[PDB]
Amino acid sequence: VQLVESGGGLVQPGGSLRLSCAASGYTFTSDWIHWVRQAPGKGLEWIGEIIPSYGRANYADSVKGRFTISATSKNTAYLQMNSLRAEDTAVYYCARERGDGYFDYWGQGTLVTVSSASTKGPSVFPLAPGGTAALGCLVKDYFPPVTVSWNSGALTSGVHTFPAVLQSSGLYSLSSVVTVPSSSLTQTYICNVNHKPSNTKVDKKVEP
Amino acid sequence: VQLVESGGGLVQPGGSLRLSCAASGYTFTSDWIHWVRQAPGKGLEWIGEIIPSYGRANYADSVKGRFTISATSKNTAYLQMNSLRAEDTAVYYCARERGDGYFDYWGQGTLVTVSSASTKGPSVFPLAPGGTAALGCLVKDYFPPVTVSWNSGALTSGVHTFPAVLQSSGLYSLSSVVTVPSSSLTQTYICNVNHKPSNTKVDKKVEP
Amino acid sequence: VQLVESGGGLVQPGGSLRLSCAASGYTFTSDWIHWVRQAPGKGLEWIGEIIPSYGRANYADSVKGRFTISATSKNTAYLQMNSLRAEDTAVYYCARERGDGYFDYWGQGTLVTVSSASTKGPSVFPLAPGGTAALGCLVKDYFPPVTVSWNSGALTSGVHTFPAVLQSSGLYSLSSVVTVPSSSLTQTYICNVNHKPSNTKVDKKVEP
Amino acid sequence: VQLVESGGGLVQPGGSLRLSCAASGYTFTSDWIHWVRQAPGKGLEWIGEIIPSYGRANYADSVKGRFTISATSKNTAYLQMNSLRAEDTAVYYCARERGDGYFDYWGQGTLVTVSSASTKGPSVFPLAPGGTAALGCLVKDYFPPVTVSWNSGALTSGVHTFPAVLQSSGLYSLSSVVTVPSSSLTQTYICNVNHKPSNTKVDKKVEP
Amino acid sequence: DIQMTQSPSSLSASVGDRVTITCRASQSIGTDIHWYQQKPGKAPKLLIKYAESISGVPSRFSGSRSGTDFTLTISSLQPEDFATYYCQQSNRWPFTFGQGTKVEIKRTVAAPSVFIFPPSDSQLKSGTASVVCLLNNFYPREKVQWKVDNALQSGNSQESVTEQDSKDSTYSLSSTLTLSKADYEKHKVYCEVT
Amino acid sequence: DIQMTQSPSSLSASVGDRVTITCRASQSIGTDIHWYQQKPGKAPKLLIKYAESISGVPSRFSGSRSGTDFTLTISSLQPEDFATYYCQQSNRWPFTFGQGTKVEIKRTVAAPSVFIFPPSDSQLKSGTASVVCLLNNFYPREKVQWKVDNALQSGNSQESVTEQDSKDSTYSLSSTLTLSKADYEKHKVYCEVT
Amino acid sequence: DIQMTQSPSSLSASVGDRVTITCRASQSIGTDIHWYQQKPGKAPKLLIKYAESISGVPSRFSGSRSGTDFTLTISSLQPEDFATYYCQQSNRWPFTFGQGTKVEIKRTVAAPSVFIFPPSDSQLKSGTASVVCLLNNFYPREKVQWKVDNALQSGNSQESVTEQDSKDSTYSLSSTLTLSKADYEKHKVYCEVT
Amino acid sequence: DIQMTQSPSSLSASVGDRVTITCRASQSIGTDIHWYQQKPGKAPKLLIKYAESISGVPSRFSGSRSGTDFTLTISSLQPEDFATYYCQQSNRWPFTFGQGTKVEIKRTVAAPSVFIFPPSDSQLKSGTASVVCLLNNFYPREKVQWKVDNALQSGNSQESVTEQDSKDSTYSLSSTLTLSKADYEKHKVYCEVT
Amino acid sequence: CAGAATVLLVIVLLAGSYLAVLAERGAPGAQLITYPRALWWSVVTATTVGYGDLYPVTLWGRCVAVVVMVAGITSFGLVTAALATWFVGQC
Amino acid sequence: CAGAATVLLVIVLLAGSYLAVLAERGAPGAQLITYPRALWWSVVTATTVGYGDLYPVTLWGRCVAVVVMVAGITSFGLVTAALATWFVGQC
Amino acid sequence: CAGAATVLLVIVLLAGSYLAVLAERGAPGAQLITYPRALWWSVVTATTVGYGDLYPVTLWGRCVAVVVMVAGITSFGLVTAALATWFVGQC
Amino acid sequence: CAGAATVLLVIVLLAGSYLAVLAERGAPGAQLITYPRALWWSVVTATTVGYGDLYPVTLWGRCVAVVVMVAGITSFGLVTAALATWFVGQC
Ligand SMILES: [K+]
Ligand SMILES: [K+]
Repeated sequence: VQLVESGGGLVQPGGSLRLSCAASGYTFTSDWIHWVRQAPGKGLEWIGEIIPSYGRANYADSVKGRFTISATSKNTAYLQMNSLRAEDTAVYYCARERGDGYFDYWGQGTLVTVSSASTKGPSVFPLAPGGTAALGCLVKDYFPPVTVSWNSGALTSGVHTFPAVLQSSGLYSLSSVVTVPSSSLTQTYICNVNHKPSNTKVDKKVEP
Repeated sequence: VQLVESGGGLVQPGGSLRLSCAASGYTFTSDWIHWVRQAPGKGLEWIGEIIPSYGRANYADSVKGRFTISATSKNTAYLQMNSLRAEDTAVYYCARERGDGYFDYWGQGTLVTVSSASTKGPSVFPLAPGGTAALGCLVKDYFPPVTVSWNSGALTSGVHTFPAVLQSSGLYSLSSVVTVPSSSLTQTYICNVNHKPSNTKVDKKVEP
Repeated sequence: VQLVESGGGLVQPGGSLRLSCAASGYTFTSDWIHWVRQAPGKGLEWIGEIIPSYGRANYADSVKGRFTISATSKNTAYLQMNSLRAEDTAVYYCARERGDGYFDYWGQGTLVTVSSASTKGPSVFPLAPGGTAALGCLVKDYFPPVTVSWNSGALTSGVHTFPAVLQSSGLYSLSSVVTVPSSSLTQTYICNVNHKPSNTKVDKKVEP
Repeated sequence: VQLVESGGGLVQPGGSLRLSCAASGYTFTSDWIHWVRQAPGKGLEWIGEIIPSYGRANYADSVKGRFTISATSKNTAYLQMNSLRAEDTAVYYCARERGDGYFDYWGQGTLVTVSSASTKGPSVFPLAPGGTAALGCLVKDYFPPVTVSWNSGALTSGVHTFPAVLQSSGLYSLSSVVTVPSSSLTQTYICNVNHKPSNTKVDKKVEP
Repeated sequence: DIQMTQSPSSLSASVGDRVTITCRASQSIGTDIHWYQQKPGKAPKLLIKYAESISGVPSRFSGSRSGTDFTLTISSLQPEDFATYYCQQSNRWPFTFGQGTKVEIKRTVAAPSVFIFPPSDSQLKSGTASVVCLLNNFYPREKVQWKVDNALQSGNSQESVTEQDSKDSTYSLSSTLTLSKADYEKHKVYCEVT
Repeated sequence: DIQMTQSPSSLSASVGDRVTITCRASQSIGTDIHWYQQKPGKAPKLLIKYAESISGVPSRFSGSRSGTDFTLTISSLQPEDFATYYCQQSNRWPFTFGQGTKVEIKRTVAAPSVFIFPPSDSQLKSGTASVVCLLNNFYPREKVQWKVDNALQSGNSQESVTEQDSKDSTYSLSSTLTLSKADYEKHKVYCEVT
Repeated sequence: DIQMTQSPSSLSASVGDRVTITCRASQSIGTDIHWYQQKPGKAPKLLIKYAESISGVPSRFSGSRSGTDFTLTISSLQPEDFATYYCQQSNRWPFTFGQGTKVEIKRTVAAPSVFIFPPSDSQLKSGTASVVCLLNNFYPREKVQWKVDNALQSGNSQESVTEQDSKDSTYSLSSTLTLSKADYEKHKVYCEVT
Repeated sequence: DIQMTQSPSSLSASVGDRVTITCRASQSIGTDIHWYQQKPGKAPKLLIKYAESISGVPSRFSGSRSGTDFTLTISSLQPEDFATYYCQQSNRWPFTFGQGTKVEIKRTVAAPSVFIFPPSDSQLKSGTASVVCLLNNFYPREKVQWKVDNALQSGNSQESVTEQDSKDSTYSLSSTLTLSKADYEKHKVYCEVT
Repeated sequence: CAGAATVLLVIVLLAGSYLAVLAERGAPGAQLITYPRALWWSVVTATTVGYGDLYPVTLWGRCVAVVVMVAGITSFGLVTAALATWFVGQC
Repeated sequence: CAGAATVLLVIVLLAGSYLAVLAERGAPGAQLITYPRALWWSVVTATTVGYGDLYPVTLWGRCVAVVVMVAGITSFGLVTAALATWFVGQC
Repeated sequence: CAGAATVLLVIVLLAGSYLAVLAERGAPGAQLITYPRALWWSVVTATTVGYGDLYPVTLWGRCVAVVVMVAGITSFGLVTAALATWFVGQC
Repeated sequence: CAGAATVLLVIVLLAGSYLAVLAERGAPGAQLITYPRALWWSVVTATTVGYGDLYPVTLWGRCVAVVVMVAGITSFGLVTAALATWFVGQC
């Protein structure tokens, strides 16, 4: 019984966006889906609830009548998002609550970013290299929420994919990293950089 | 469904006055009329309520058993005003409230002034005068709540009928004003100064 | 319907005394008599209540189980007074309360004084004397609550029977006074000094 | 109707111990036994209750699910004591409470001591000695709750069996004392030092 | 317990003026507070119940407001109204009173009628010499010294003052000077007031 | 009694901005508070009931929150919204209002149209000489002095200011200078504004 | 949780005097507080229930007042009443106790019977030399020093004091002086009290 | 509205120690508070309901106390327990969360594995010269400077730090130094950490 | 017969609600001073529920109350039998 | 018969009200200590309304209460049938 | 017949409880916003107990309430006679 | 028959009172944790008075409650008819 959350990436101030929470589990008649938000480095904030059954949707003063929550055919509830402010820049988890008053399950949650600034695509520049040796890749000048796996997800160990730093220029330059025993260079090392918001797939190779 | 309020102007400290709120609208069995006051530059103050039906009238400590509220034939309620202090100097709006606990409609409200000083009549002295030109009239040494329209109410634009200033002498000298394009002097400009409290009608002409 | 209160004057610390409240009026089945106290220059203090009917008597923490309140034959209630402290020096009014929770009628109230010091009898010394002339009498070195009338209660006007001053010696020396037009000396002027607590009747004459 | 409390002496931090409260009296169906604690020089602390009837046992946050309270055959309740901290060093009184919410009877209470330090046995060294003369005994270098009677409990007068002092070395050195008229040395004077926690019985004689 | 807190302890309000007397209950007590006038020496007399007027109580007398603030109010303070005024809870057992508020009446500055009195021969034999000095129907409260043969007497000066008249709202005083008859025999020439 | 405490008394918020107005009830009052716009000189007009919108009240207007904090909010402040805004309890008898919150509209710095006016001959005969000086449709509120023959006039200067326009959110002023006709006859050359 | 706050921690009240002990509950708890005497080393003993006396509890013992202020009161403090006194809620789960109030009895200044004791030969063989010094049935609590051959001993001085007698309300003390037998062999001449 | 106030924001408690986390509700909320672990980047996960444990939640995890003080407690802090911990009311509409409490795990002082990285030729063509410098699996959080040809580089130094390992509770860092390729071409000799 | 019971009751509810707000305004701190809330009051009485959110503080108020109980209980006792029979006679 | 029910009840109300104020004075913080307010109490019980503004804190008080319920409910159950019949037999 | 009464009632309780939490969420400070607590509410009404810990603040809420009383009282009045007969017919 | 009703009831009261204090101790801030006060609770329920001074906060508590209502109401409904007949048959 898990919760699957579509939509949401970048919008213009005052613009729109619709988020999605598909059921995928033994789901009772009389469950509220809720919408909780987390700003960057900030708490949780309850925003809205709805019973898909009678389709009645309650909202925070914060969100007042800016947002709408929609309901049963696709067993999905939705987060219509009008009149967006810079503040609403945040991750948005849905969550089931069985009328008992706590959140048993929780959607993966998406990122909605809110800026007048435009999308970009990452540069992606290899960092190649005894003992254990380290190899990485820059993932440079992005905007807005960047993915990085090594060998299409296979290698995961000693791997330090850092946080997004805000480039002085105004662009999410990251730096992915990996620790490996020296004996391996012999081994394939290719760092797969994904984006919803710029339709990217970049995969870079690491010889010394 | 609007509320029409008669009576009230100037009284002696300790003197009397009776205010009037005539129905003039689809008016239910079971409505309270209320009495709210506003001092000069001051808030609203609830004072009294009455159900004309059973004719039971409730009053503020402020007003205690100084005032009486009277009730159905003329669909009117009244504000009997004994033992008047300087404080009761104020405007007095009636208001309907349907037992729900807020004031849907509101009488125009009158001014009750409370001073040992005597009534006066205004001097009224023309101010005559390119582009747009300005012409006005002083309305001098009054006491107590003065009216001013231009051309028996016809002209209303660019018109700055000021607040009543308290003359150092002790008398409401005003100054009415009007902006007009210069081409008009050709046009009738006559500032009609009314008083309940001194039975005045003064109308002054404005050649340069 | 008035309340008549017997007993009480001077007691030794730790000693006893019984106070008395006789009905004398249309007195219902279901009335509480109460006992209120006033120290010298001090507030009222509720102490005890009783319904003579079921004879159940409630008391203050102040008074705890030091005192007892007794009840119907003589339509009287009583204030048994054990374990007396200096503090209980005070006047003691009874009062009717009809179960409504306020004191409609009130006994004249007596003085209970509490000291290890012994009773005394007053000296009583005339003060004799144009316009209106003043004549008085000292009422000297008493202990403990002294009475003074002029001409067995007949004259009462311009008459200033002062408060009891505590003599440096330890004794209630008073000074009674009277104002009279000079023409009267012709007139009888004799100041009648009564005591419960020393069985006195002293009456002193005032020639110049 | 009195309460008899077995078990408890010294345990290792994190170790176990089981305390015992045998009924010995007219004991109703529906009584809670409780467990109260007293640290050294510290208040009482409610810890747990149980109705032996339905055998349901409630516990303090302090004690959370560290301890268990067990219940009817032997008319006894028990205090299972897991996960012991230094803090739980204290005396442990049981007590009956008849559902009324106060403790009518109270077990003698035992001492549970909690240290990584090991048990010891006391040295016990006579203090021998006109008027009344004093004679005593040191009861030296103990660990942990030491008993001392004179003449197998017979003599009890002028007898000052002191508190346990914590020896700088880390050991409960006491000093028992007795006052006696000089004429008696003639008389048997033998100070009987008991320990549960070191199986001792030492009895020392006092000639001068 | 329930703590009625009257306000203010003392008032010196001029006659015919608006006098008001506050009494804050520690908790909400309903309307279960009752007012009481108690004239000097006399019994409490009940002015208001459930802040509802009593038969015979004057019209100047009214008592309103809720929450915890009860307010007895004298519409036009009168000379007969120099009293102390009490406050009484009913809501919770037991009944409690407020501290109490004394009213004093303000009036036009008067002066004293003064009447110095030599000691009773009968009292002079006694061995002590009690000299009195009357001061009549003055306003305000406040200075009477003594000098025998014009040197200043701080010995055995004992001022008393009266309860303000229930019509005049005036003040009388009796300064006593007590003396050894044999110190009163040494010099007799005599209370210069201020 | 129940004490509605609005916040803040004054606002100088620029047009189209987010304006918000707070009202703390002394105790929980339910949802029994109602909002009211009252334009200068005009009657209170009801904006919100049970912080529930009224027919004809604009959409900018909303009122929510509970506990003791009620919050009327202007989504996009408008020129027609220079008013004072009131707060009204219903929960307990009697009804009470909040202090009140004045909104003033902020706009681009203007200047005055100025129109000095000599005294009516009809008024000059009267014996006094009332000189007016108009200042039109300015922003902000704030300096007009007088000098007859260029010496500085602090005498009988009487500034009045108007209620901000319900479209311009602009300010007009009328400084009067009153004179003895015989002091006005001594010298006549004439209001240099700042 | 429910927080019984007794007052005061310590009392030094003279015998036969009026002793009183206060206990403020954090919230109203009804009359659901119970008092308890606990003599040094012994079990709590219940004095009052629902501030209602227990069979065998003396008449000196009473407990009243409400709101949040419960007050156990000793009408005439007795020698057998040196104890610590506890306070116990019932109203809310779970039960809580008050901090506790120790009473100490005040009496006439006494002096000590003093009884210096040389170390047990059996103990001297042991290697250490424990010198005791008894001080008997004194009042108040408070100075016993040591000097071997009249130089001042700050080493291995270990004072203990007793629980006040339940008749005398008196105080005994045992100062120990522990020594290396070989430092006790160097000099032996001997506790001058103050 | 209902104001859950967690305590403390941050904890640096050593592993296996007793960790405790407080949450004061503004009013009594019943037992209607629920606890939540939220690991960096991941969704809240529910640890406690009605301070009642959830299936799969470890035994270290317990949550008790009432009044207004709710207390989630880690019996033996674990490496997998570096998270932020949230608090959730249910009692009144709407639901509110507490501020949140971050736990950080304390461990034995480590050192960094360091791995300086010259800029991608592909990136050098770009026109800018991004020099990275890796620092691996250290404790604590806290100094990496740069010097090209041994003069001190304050330009375009951009430190990032990671989320502590969920086994090591260790810290990795990536200081970047961004350069104009033509300033990177002027001199290339190279991150001396401290 | 049953529509009579319902109605009478509905009258009693509207009667009390009217009279109570009438009976209760004037008293500082009165809660029961709007028909809308005086109605919820008036129901919750007739049913003998007695939640306590609302009630009269005034005498005249409680006099109203008594009537409201006395006529409202009986008249609600009518509609309560009424629907007790309509379940009985059927099944 | 019905005047008997009414009366008995009115007795029960006046009985309880008397006894409760009697039963309740003495206890610090007792609310139920004036017949007037003891009467509103005594009604609101017999009707099984249970608003809660008032009630006894003392034992003896609640003993009074029990009687007041036990005799007051029954005796109010009499006047409640009484006016249930007088609506029935007529319409 | 009686299992009908019980059931109907149990339906009414579950119906109200559902509707009330539905009817009550959205309102700041609403207490009656979880079925679990909406259930205790729903019982304590039908029985005409009226403890007062819980209740609706919203209109729609109290409308729910009324139904819950009106159908819940009657339907509880059924199971209350039901077990009154089963004690009677036996002894 | 009627002594049966009384008894059964008295059993129900003592049963609930026992079970409720049992059901309620353990819960911080539980009020209903002494049989004495659990008894006043247990009466005030069976009568459907519902003052509200006392009540259960725990689930198991309210389960107890329900039974106490369900058996206590009926069994009190027995003694309430019982004394309703004994007034009727006589007068
Ligand atoms: K209730
Ligand atoms: K009920």
